[PDB]
Amino acid sequence: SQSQGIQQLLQAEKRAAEKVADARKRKARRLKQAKEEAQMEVEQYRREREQEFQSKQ
Amino acid sequence: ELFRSEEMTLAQLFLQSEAAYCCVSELEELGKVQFRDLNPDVNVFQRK
Repeated sequence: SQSQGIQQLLQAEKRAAEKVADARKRKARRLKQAKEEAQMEVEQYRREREQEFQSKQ
Repeated sequence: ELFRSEEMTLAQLFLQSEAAYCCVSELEELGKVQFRDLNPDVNVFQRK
């Protein structure tokens, strides 16, 4: 039954490798999203501070 | 009924490496099992 055990472990290892590589791909994607959102929040801050400037003026 | 050699199973065992260290230690004390080399073409540096 060892040859079957081998086949089962290889399938489990295949899935594990896929799951981890997928997590790394996700990490890269989330990082890009993080930058895009950060920039949008920065613009929101810019808008608000510009409004504060106008009020002060 | 004549005396003959004992039956042998040429059997394979899979287990986790942490468990493997302990098991080898304990199976070794048992002294009733003989392990075969599964990597005959691998030297001691390669065995790690």
